[PDB]
Amino acid sequence: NNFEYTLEASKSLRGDSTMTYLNKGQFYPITLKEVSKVRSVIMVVFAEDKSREDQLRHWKYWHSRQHTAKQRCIDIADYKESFNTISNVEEIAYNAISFTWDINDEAKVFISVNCLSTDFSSQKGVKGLPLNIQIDTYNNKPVHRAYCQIKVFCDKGAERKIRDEERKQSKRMDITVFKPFIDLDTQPVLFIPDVH
Amino acid sequence: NNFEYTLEASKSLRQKSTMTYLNKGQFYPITLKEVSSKVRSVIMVVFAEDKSREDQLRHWKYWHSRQHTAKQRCIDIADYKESFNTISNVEEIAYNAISFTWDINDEAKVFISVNCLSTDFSSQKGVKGLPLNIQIDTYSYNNRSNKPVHRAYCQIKVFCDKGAERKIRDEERKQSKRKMDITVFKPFIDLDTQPVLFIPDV
DNA sequence: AAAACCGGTTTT
DNA sequence: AAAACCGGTTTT
Repeated sequence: NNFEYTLEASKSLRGDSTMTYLNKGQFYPITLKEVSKVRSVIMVVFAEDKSREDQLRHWKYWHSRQHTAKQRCIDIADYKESFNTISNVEEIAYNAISFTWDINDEAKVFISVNCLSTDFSSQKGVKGLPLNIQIDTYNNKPVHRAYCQIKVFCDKGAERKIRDEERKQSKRMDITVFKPFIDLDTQPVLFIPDVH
Repeated sequence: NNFEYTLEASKSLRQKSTMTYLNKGQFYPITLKEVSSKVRSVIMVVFAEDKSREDQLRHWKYWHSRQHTAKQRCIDIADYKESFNTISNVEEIAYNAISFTWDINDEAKVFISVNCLSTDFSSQKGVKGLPLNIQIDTYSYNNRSNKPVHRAYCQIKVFCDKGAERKIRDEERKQSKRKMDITVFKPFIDLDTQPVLFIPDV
């Protein structure tokens, strides 16, 4: 039971960990593949600290400053070409989306992150928290687990960050493969859980 | 009856609308003198672009709400002995207003710090800061009429840390390639209008 | 102390 | 769509 998840967006160059830059509200194509209908859950969580006290503290802070209470941390596009490969789509939480797909057919979804990396601090001129796109694939534990470290920028910030990086070194590659996670028996924190 | 107020700090050196840059919490020397009798002057900090009392209080209340200390004042005067020599009856009538009495025949010097940033009025990130005004109303004892015989202001912007000096460098290096340190207060004709006061006291 | 970093914003 | 502007922050 081995899997390979793929995110297609602008990727950084060279940093020793995986890094991917995304735009707030912009949809990105995620690929699901294994080497029997299985259920996978795509989530957005923090990377540096996985303590439930601190993560929810951030989420609660972010949600309070949001203009819409209905606004979700993560969204999936209601595109028919996505709904062809998957179904039984359920939003179990504001930062979690669950759906069922088949192994024999490669699954494609479109995901957008609606929170900025800087929306967790009131400070001005600061870097901002790194985020993780975690996909759990579930027979009450996942057989496979992977994550993808990202940073979300306002407007078209993701493309600008690439330019600045390219001019740093001054003085295929658009594909990001999810990094597998060994720990399976730990539960990820969920912000405002639904569908009990 | 003519007056002259003086602020010694970093001067804009730009459009030639004089503008002066200050650091939050840093004291600056203000000079008060009359040219060709104890008089009372009030030094205040108010907004420049919009003077509606509803909006000014809206800004101040926003700033005050984000402050770590409720006792924190918009404007402060240094308890310096060389300052208390030229003035007296120092009273802080408001969080953004300080009143004191001085004599004409002796030049008055005080030390003032602004404890609010120009960007502390918006939650937004990466935007310009609001312009502020240092307004000095001078109420005469025999003239009374609850109105200043003279009025002047000084348009300023307050920067974090040593930001005021940095803004000068960027400005100095800009006009270098392409395109006195003393700032004199600009007099104001309208005297019978009342300045906005945040949390009035006394 | 001056200069570079950071990213939302604004300009072009 | 690619760079400049802005100012708090960090680095040197």
